[PDB]
Amino acid sequence: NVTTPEVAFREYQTNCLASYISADPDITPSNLILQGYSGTGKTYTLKKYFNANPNLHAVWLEPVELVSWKPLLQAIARTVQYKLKTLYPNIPTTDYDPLQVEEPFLLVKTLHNIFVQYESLQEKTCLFLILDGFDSLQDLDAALFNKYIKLNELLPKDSKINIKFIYTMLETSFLQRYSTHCIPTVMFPRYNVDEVSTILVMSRCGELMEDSCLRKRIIEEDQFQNVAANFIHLIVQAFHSYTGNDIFALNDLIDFKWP
Amino acid sequence: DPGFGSLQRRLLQQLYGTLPTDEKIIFTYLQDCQQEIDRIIKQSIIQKESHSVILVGPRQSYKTYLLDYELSLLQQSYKEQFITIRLNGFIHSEQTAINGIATQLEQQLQKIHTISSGSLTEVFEKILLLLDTKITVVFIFDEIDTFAGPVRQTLLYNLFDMVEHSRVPVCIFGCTTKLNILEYLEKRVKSRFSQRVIYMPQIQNLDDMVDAVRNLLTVRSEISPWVSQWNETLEKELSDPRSNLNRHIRMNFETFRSLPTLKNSIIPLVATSKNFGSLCTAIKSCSFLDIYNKNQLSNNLTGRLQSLSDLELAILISAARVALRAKDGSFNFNLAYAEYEKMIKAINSRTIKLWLKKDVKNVWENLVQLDFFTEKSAVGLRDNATAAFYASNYQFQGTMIPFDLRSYQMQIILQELRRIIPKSNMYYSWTQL
Amino acid sequence: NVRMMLRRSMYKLYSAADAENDVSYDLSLVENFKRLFGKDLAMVFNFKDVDSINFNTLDNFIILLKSAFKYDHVKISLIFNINTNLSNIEKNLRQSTIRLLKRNYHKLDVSSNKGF
Amino acid sequence: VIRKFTKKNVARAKKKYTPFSKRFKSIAAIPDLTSLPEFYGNSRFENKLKTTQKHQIVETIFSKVKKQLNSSYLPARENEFASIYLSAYSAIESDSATTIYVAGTPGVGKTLTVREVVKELLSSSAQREIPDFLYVEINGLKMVKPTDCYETLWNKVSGERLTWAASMESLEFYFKRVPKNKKKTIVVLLDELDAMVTKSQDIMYNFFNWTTYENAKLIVIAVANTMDLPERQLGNKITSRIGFTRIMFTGYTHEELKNIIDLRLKGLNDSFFYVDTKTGNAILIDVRKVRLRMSADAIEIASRKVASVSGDARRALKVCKRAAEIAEKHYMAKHGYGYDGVQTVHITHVMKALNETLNSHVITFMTRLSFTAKLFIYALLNLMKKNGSQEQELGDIVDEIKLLIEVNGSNKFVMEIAKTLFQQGSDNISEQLRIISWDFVLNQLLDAGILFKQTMKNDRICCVKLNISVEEAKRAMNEDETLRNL
Ligand SMILES: Nc1ncnc2c1ncn2[C@@H]1O[C@H](COP(=O)(O)OP(=O)(O)OP(=O)(O)O)[C@@H](O)[C@H]1O
Ligand SMILES: Nc1ncnc2c1ncn2[C@@H]1O[C@H](COP(=O)(O)OP(=O)(O)OP(=O)(O)O)[C@@H](O)[C@H]1O
Ligand SMILES: Nc1ncnc2c1ncn2[C@@H]1O[C@H](COP(=O)(O)OP(=O)(O)OP(=O)(O)O)[C@@H](O)[C@H]1O
Ligand SMILES: [Mg+2]
Ligand SMILES: [Mg+2]
Ligand SMILES: [Mg+2]
Repeated sequence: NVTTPEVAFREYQTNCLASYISADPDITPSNLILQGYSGTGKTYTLKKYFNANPNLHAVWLEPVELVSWKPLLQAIARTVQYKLKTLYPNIPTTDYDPLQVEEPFLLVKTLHNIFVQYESLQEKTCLFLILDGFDSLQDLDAALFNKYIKLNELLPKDSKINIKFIYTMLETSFLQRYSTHCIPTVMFPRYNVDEVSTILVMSRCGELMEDSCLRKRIIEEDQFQNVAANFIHLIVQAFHSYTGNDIFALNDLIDFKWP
Repeated sequence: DPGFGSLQRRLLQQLYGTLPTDEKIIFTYLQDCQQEIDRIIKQSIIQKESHSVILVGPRQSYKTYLLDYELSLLQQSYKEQFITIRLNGFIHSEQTAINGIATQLEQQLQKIHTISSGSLTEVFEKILLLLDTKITVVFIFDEIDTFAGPVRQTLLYNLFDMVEHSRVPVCIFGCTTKLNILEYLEKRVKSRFSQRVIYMPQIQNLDDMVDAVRNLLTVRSEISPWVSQWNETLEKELSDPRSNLNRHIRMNFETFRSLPTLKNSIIPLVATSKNFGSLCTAIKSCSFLDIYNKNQLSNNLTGRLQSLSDLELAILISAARVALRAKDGSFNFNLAYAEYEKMIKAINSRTIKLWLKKDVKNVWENLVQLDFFTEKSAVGLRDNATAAFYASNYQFQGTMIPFDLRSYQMQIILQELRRIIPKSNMYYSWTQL
Repeated sequence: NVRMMLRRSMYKLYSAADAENDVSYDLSLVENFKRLFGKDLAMVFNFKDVDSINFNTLDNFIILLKSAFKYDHVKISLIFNINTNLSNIEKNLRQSTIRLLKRNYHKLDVSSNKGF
Repeated sequence: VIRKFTKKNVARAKKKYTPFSKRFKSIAAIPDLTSLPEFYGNSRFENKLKTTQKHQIVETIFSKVKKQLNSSYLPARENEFASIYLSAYSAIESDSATTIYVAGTPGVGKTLTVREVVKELLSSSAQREIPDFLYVEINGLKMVKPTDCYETLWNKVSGERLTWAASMESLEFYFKRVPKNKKKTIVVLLDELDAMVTKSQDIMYNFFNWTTYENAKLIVIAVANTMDLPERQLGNKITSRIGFTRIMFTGYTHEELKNIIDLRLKGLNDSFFYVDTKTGNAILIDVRKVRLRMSADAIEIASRKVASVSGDARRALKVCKRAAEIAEKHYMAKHGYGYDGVQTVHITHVMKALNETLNSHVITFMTRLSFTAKLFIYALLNLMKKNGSQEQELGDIVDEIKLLIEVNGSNKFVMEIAKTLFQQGSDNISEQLRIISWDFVLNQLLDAGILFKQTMKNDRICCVKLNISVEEAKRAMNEDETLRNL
C-alpha cells in the first residue's frame, strides 16, 4: 500500500523505509532511526520516500537550529499544531501556546490536549515527526534521547492521531549507547568513489552545462554534458585522496575550479 | 491478490503485538510471571487490597507489555473499578511528577463519572487529601530507580504510605533494570515497601526462542486462503534442525538472546515480500537476514575503515604507529605527518605523491570527524543535562592551542589495522613495527 | 558557547524588528520572519576582536548559520574584525568552514598605518 | 515590551503577606482567640473515589489473616508511653511549654505510640482533668518545601493562609506576646524532622526556641531517625538552653514481635469458619466447617529472623502476610476458586516468604545470560586475576576475548561459534573488531548494575569495573559448562 521510489545506491534503505514507514499505525514502529555519517544521503532518501508517498503526513524538524531541549519541545508543539490545522481545516481547535511547554511533561500534556480535539476523524492516522539530526543538538546530554523513546507510552494508545518518531543521527557511538532499546535502525554507509562520481555527475552536470561562463566562452570564440562530466571525473581523479568520499568537499572543489 | 496482502498485514500485526487482547500472544516462558502479575492486579481491582511491587528485568524484557496486557484485560471486564496513573522516570522530575499525578487523576476521574489547580504545595496537599466500594488507583512507575536517588525520596515515601495506611485501594507497579533496587531505597522508604520484587524471566534454552518464534509467526485465524500453507511451511522450517531459520535463532540465542532483536529483522523480511511464493522463498533462505546483519554492522570501525581513501589510510597508519611507540598512546598532527612523510619516502626509495601539510589538515579533520581519533582524556557526551551545562560554560585548553599540537589517541590500534587491512594494500607492510 | 551566541543574536534580531506575543530565541525566528513581519531579512553579523573569541565556538556558530541558507528570504553577511593576519585565522578554522567562506569574501586593510 | 525569557506556567497561591503583629493595634487589643470561629479549627474528596460493585467478593478463609495483618490496623512500648504521657500531661496541666525528642530506626512504633499518647491526652481532656488543646501533625516528608510547615501550623492555629516568612513571624508573635489566658495549648507532632533540617537548621531552632517562651503554651514532639540530630544541627549551648526530653526507641526483640503478631491474630487462630465449597467464601462463626491455624514455630522463626536483622514490626507483619498470601495462592490453585478440614499456614510458607527477602538474584541472572555476556564477564575476571587492578580498560577486555577465542581452537564449541562471533555466520560480512552484540551486552550489564563504566569517549582506554563482587561472578562462570573447563 506504499510506493518505493528509486534512489541510485540506496535501494536497501528505500526498501527498509517502505517496510517501516506506513500510514497504518498498527504496523508502524514508535521510533525509527536512520544512522549515517555526513553526505550519506539520509535526508535525500527520506525526502524521496515522502515525496513518493504524498498521503503520508510528515513534519520536518532540524534540531541543529534549535540548539537546546526546550526550543526543541516548543518547536514540536508548534509544528504539530500548524501541520494539524493546515491538514484538517474543518476541525475547530484551540490554539495552544507552544511557549507554555517548558518541561517534557508539559509537552505530553500539550500533545494530549492537541490530539483530543481530533477524535472526530474516521480512521487512525500517523503523524511522522522527523528529527533530522538529533545528535547535531549542541548541548546533547545522554539522558535526552531516553525521554523521546518513551514519549509514546505517556500518550493515549486508542487516540485517533498517533505520533511516530523518525530520528536521523550521525555518530555510531551515540547510537550504540541505546542498543538495548532494540529500536529499528537503517544504516547509511559511506559511498565509494564510483558512487560519489555517479552522484556528482547526475547532480551537477545539468548545472555545469547551463552555466553562464560556458555559454559566454562558446560565443566569445550532448558534448557540453560530456565536457562537464569529464571535468567531474578529472576533479574526482585529482582530489579523491584529499577529500575522501565527501560529496560536499568535492562539490566545493568543482564550484571553485569550473570557471 | 488481496489474500497475500491480508496475510502480510496479519503477520505484521502479530510481529508488532498490535492484535486485540483476546488474540494477544503470550510466550510460554513468560506465562508464570504473567500469572503472578495477573494475581496482584486481581487482588487490587477486584478484592481492593493495596499492593506495591517492583518488576526487575532488562530492557525489552516485556515488563510494559505484560502490564499493558493485564490492564487491557481488566478494562474489558471491570472498567468502573479502577483508574490508572502512569509516570516515567525520564520524563517526570520530582516537581512535575506531582503535576502529572494530579492531571492524570482529574482526567481518569472524568472518564468514569480541582486537584491540579494551584501551586505545587496546594496540589500536593490536595493529592494527599484524595489518597492518604472504592475505586482502585493503579500506579505504573517506569524507571523507578531515578526517584530512588541520593536525594529526599519524597514521592516514593508518600506512595508506599498510601499503600500501607490509606483507605483508598492503591496498587504500585515500579519498573527498573537495576538488580539491586532494594539498596536504592532509604530505610524509611524500604521499610514502607512491601519487598515484593518480581524478577522477569529470562530465556533459558533454545526451544524457548523456537517456541516464541512459532507463537509470533503462526496465524491462528482463517483470515486468508494462504494461512494453512504458510503455517505448514513455517512448521516444516521450524521442525528442521538444519534449516536457516533455526540457525539464525541459535545465533541470536548465543549472541543477543533477544526476541525483539529477531523481530526487528523478521519484520522487513515479511514486509518486503511481493507475493506468497516470494515470502515462502524468503523464509526458506533467510538471505534477507544476512543482508540485514551486514547493514547493521556497516558503520562500525570495520566498515568505516573500508570507506577510507589511501591518503586517509596512510595518515591513520602513521598515527597508529606513533601511538603504539608512545608511552601513553598520545600523538599529534606533526608527529603523524613526520611518520607519514618518512613512510612515503621509504616506499618511494624502494610512485606515491607526498601531500603537503595544508592538504593533510583536511584529512586529519575528516579522521577526527569519523571518530578514528579522540582528544586526550576527553569525557565526551555527558550523562545528564546539568553536567553538560557545566561543561558548556567551561573553556577547554584543547580549544585554544593550535590544531597541530593537540594530543589525540587511537580508537583503533595498529594490530587491529593489520587484522583488517588486506594483504594487497600498498601500506600493509607498515602495520608492523 | 554557541547557545549564548544564538540567543543573544535572536534577541537582538527580534528587538530590532519590533523597534521599527513572545517568541523562542532560536533560528526558527529566522524562518518565520516573513510570516511575522512581512518583509525579507538581511542579517549583518559583526564579530568584534576575532583573535579573542574561542574558535571552536565561532566555527560551530558559522555552521549553525549555514542552516539559514535554505530560506529564500534570508541573506547573511559576516564581518570579521581581524587584528593579527588572515593566515592566523584560517589555521584555527576547519577546512570545510574555510571552503564555505571562500565563495565570496573581501579583504579590507582598515588600519590607520595603511598609506600613512 | 520584548521579554528576554517567559514564565508561562506560574501558579501562585492566594496567600497574604501581612503577619499577625499587624492584625491588631496593641498587645492588649487582642481578643480571646479561643472564642473565635476561625481560630483552632472551629475533606470533601471521598465521593470522587466512589463506585458500585456488581459481583460479590469471594472472601477466602486466608483473606481474614491477610486483612488483619495490615499496618493500617500498644504491647511492648509501656515505658516510652509512660514517659511521653507524663511529660506532656505535666506540661499541659501546668500551662507550660515543653519539647520531647524521640529517635529511632524505622518501624519500631514511634509514631504509633506518640499518637496513642495524644489520643489518651484528648480523652483525659474530654473528662476535663486537663484543659483543652489543639493537635497539629506536621510531617517533614509530606512537603514540597520545608518552610511549608510554617504555612501549615499557623493555618491550623489562626485559620488564615499566609506565606511562610509571614507565617513564621506570626507564630513568633503568637508564642511570645499573646497572653496565656487568651490562647489555647498546642501539641505539635514534628514527624521526620531530618527532612525539614537538611538545607539549614532554621525550622529546628525555631520550633525548639518557641518552647522556651513563658507565654507559648506549646508542646513539641519531634521524631527522628538519628539521636545526634539536635547535637549536630544545633550546638551544645543551644541544646543545653532548651533542655528537651530525650527518648530512644530500640528495635523489638523476637518475643515482642511474636506477641505483636499473635495479638494481630488473637481472634482468628484456632477458630471455625463456614466455607462455601463451590466458591470459597468464608464466614466467621453445601457448607463445610473449616478450622484455621498458624503454627507457633512459624511466627517464632519469622520474629527471630526479623529481630536479628532489623527488629521492626513492619517486616514481621509483612512476612506473615506474604506467607498467608502464598498459602492462599496454593489453596486457590488447588481448589480452582475465583476472585469474585484444617487450613494452616505452615513453617515452609514462612521459609519461602523469608527466602524471597534473603536470597539475591545476581547469580541467577548471570547464569542465564548469553555466551557473549558470560564471555565478557569471564574475560573481566581473567584480567583482574592477572593484573589485579579491579578496573580494566575495555580494549584489554577486547584483546582478552580475542585471545580466549584464538587459544581454544581445538574446542568443539569455540570452533562452532567463532564464525557467529566474528561474522554473524555470514561470508559477506567482514571479520569484525568487536564480537557480535558487544555493545548490546555492555549496555545490558551496565543497565543491570553488574558493571560500572567511567565516562570517557575513547572506547578503548575507558575503564569498567564489576559493581557486585568477585565471588558471585566466580560462582556464575563456574556454573557454565563451557567456561569452567577452559
Ligand atoms: N543517492 C543519491 N542520488 C542522488 N543524489 C544524491 C544521492 N545521495 C546524495 N545525493 C546528493 O548529495 C547531497 C547530500 O546528501 P544528503 O544531504 O541527503 O546527506 P545526509 O547524509 O543527510 O547529510 P548530513 O549528515 O550532512 O545531513 C544531496 O542533497 C544530493 O544532492
Ligand atoms: N503496549 C504494547 N503493545 C504491543 N507491544 C508492546 C507493548 N509494549 C511493549 N511492546 C513490545 O514488547 C516488547 C518488549 O518491550 P517492553 O517495552 O515491553 O519491555 P520493558 O522491559 O518494559 O522495557 P524497558 O525496561 O526498556 O522499559 C517490545 O518488542 C515492544 O515493542
Ligand atoms: N508496638 C506495636 N504494636 C503493634 N503494632 C505495632 C507496634 N509497633 C509498630 N507496629 C506496627 O508497625 C507500624 C510501624 O509503626 P510506626 O509507624 O509507629 O513506626 P515508626 O517508628 O514511626 O517508623 P518510621 O521511622 O518508618 O516512620 C505501625 O503502623 C503498626 O502497624
Ligand atoms: Mg541531511
Ligand atoms: Mg517499559
Ligand atoms: Mg513514623
